Amino acid sequence: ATAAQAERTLPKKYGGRFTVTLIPGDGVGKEITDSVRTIFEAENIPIDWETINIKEGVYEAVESLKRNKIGLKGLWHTPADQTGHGSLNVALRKQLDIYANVALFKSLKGVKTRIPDIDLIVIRENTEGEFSGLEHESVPGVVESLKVMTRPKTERIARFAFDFAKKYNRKSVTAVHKANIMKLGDGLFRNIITEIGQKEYPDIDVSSIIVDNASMQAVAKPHQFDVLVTPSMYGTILGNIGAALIGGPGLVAGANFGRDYAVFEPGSRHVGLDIKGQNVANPTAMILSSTLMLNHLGLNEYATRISKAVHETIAEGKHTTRDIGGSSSTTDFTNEIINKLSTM
Amino acid sequence: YGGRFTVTLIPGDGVGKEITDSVRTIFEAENIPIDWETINIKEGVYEAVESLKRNKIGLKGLWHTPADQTGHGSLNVALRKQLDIYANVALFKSLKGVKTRIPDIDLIVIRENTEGEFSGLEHESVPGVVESLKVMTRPKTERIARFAFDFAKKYNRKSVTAVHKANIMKLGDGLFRNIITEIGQKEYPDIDVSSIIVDNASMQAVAKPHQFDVLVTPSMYGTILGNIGAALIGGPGLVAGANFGRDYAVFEPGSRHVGLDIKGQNVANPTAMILSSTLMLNHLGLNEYATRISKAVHETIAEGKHTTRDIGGSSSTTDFTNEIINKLSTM
Amino acid sequence: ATAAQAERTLPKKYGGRFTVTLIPGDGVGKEITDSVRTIFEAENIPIDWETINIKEGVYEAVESLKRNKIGLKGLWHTPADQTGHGSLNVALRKQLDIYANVALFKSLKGVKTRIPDIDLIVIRENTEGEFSGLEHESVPGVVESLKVMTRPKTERIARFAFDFAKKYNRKSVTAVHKANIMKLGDGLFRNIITEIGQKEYPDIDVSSIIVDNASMQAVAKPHQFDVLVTPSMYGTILGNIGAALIGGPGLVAGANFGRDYAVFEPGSRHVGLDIKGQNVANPTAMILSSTLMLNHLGLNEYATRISKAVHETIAEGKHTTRDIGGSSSTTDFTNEIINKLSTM
Repeated sequence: ATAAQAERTLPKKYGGRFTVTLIPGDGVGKEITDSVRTIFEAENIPIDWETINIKEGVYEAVESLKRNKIGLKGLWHTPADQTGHGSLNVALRKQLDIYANVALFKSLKGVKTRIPDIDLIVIRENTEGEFSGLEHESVPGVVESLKVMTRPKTERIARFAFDFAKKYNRKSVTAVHKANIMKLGDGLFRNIITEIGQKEYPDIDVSSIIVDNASMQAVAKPHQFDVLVTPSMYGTILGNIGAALIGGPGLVAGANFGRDYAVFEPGSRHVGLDIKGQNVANPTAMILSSTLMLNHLGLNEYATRISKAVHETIAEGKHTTRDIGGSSSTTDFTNEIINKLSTM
Repeated sequence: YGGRFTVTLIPGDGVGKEITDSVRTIFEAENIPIDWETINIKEGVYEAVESLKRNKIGLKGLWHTPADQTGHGSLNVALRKQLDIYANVALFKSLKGVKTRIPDIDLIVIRENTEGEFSGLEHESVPGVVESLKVMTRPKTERIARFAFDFAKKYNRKSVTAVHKANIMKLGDGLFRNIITEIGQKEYPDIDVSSIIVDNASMQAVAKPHQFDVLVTPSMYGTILGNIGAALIGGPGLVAGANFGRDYAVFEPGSRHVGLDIKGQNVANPTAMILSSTLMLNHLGLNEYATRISKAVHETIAEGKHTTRDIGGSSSTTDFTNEIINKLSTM
Repeated sequence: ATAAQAERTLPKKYGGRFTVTLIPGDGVGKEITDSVRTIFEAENIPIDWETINIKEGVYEAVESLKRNKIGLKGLWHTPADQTGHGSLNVALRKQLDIYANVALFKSLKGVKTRIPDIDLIVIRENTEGEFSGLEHESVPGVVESLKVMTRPKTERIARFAFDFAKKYNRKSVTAVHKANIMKLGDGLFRNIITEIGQKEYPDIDVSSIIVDNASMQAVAKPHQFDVLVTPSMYGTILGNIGAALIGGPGLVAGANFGRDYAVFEPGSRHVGLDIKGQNVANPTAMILSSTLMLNHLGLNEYATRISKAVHETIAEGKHTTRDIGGSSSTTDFTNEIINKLSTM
């Protein structure tokens, strides 16, 4: 007999103060996270960071998130060499079965973009597909990479997508696939999605689109899309199209969901290795997905707040950071937010 | 910063009313952006609860509890049980300007508030035969166990020890000792988990206290080790305390004595109240203030005379407060 | 992965043949079970008995049922002395969390009863209440028996009862209690039942009745009752009232349900120690609850069948067994069933 005190599946909390996991990670990670810290204590938000740093201590990230249930992170770096270690961004997700990635591509007022007024969401599956990481070399020079697609993992993401679309009043959900060629793999994906968007979630418009043609429409006529559901790879691709469409990787909020845990990271997924320590970086991405996390753990008075802050800051011409067309540093941009914030 | 916060104030019985006031004065003299919603009371312990449910945070003294048969019952525990503020933290750290028999002592006692021998279930079967039922449950126990470790991790405490009597109450205290050590091994592996039998713990505490770091106990053993610790460092007037639930937090003295006998005499020592008052600031994020006004009282009492009666001084609550506000006005 | 091949949770079955557990148990148990065996192979029913016999090997009964999921049993005997072992009828149920007992009190055509045309069901909770078996002697001569009642176990039986009433088109469900005296214990029981018969199962008539007054109506005016839900003790009491009302313990079908397992036994719960080996016993009880088991594991063409057999047999005067008013032996009664059956 165990209900009211079974809370032990909820986000670490004591006397109102959450304990959230913080994983700065590589590249502009460390700076872009700090921006959030500063805006957080300057707004005196009741959360305490348990913050971790790292080769295989990706264990300690997992173990932490398992205690706290909630996390805020940047991106880790990834070797391309043969004796390199392997994502460990995916490791984190796979080990926590945080199977759903949401990226938010909504254009911002003070930013010059080639096609304006754009609002689309890309939900991708995190643990499966071409990210299954099964590969072998039969004879020298011949390599097979196995791409797994399973009904259970696919029904899961399918429902998450529709549930998400319902919750945030999204009218259309489109499955991106290559089912005309990989008739079993992507086929299964396209069916299961359209199949369970018809017998459940009948209020929502379900459709399919072939990944290559999807890529073309996305670049040429993006307004026709609302929500896109994709397997691991197509989501990286459509993701980056969307990232560009709205200004760049610095403006994209992101979040990852499992059944028990939730980890919030930038929606664009770029490390910024080249500009590490230069204080040139743009924290809009990190902050905005940071607000997504507040809405999640129920705060969101703060979230509604500090999002308007950054939204207005960047719409308001100069004082904005390098990549948007300004000349301010990460430091300066942060402080304009905390400033605008101090007068609300 | 910018904005105001509304904290609950429950002065309570005994030196409560004076010891709270000390904090009020130090607070407005430091112009701290908090407004007290202050309540006074037989069964309006309801209004305390209802208040804390709105404000989420509170600062309180102790209420008095009868020992007679038709007396009302703690209602210090009632407050906690009704808010499920299940975790009590008491901080026994010796202070510079205070003569103690064993010096340089720093230990913490975390006790469970809602269960154990404080479950208040008892009956008289036939006349002259009384049974008091002591409840111990896995859920409430896993909860406190994690709170303790989480706490130890957060405040860089290396050792956590479970106090029990599991050799005799093999199911009750047994369950407690297991669940603690059990989940200090598969989670929180960085921390040193151990057990100690309550009676032997009591002996070490009095004779060789430095061997302890953090102690986790059920309701009763915490009252006992608590008072050992209280004595060890000077007295009930030097001990900061706090109570935690998932949603609420109520800060009170860590020693838990009413001081009924010296009510209204202005002889009382507010170190306890103030220091746990600083705990509350750190909590609601202020803590520039906290870091501040703690150094104030710490230095004040280290600095010989002008300190209050029980520490070895001759000053009144009033005078001690003003030395703090004075030292504070020069920072 | 999972779904199709999985199903390690249905009843043991190999190429069309169920493997059911058989626990003859004490008293007329051994004879009354045999009656069923004979009628079963004479009807060539595709089930194979795994049959067990036994002081603490009540373990082996549990372990068996955990494999097969389904069982058919008589009653074991229980000591009244102080160093006696303890029910182990309840042990079986508690260890399998077969928490729901159903007894079927429906009068039979060829049987003289004081009040005729009677059809009521008694559902009792098996694992809790006064069957919780917690007791201690504080000082010599003073004994406390603790009676546990918990919301979870109670919500469970409450829904089982309503679900059952809905499934078998029963219109009324009544909670038997002593809530006027044991305001917490039986109080909780009465509330939880009526409470969740109002916000779920609104089509069914929920009501309460005090156990003593229930006992009086049951004996004097039983037709007013439809389904009765009770804690462990009141169910033993109302049970035996119902048993008498319809003829005796030999006419009552019974079944026990848990979430995963199901054990079928006589609904009246008497061992018949005194007439063991005399071949005088009446197997109607055993057989009828045996038919309940068939309906369960889906057979039930057989069940519908072999129930009509025994129903007609006993309605048809002589050739019926001793306790109903006949002069036939268990053996003879069985063979009349198998005979009537051979001509259907």
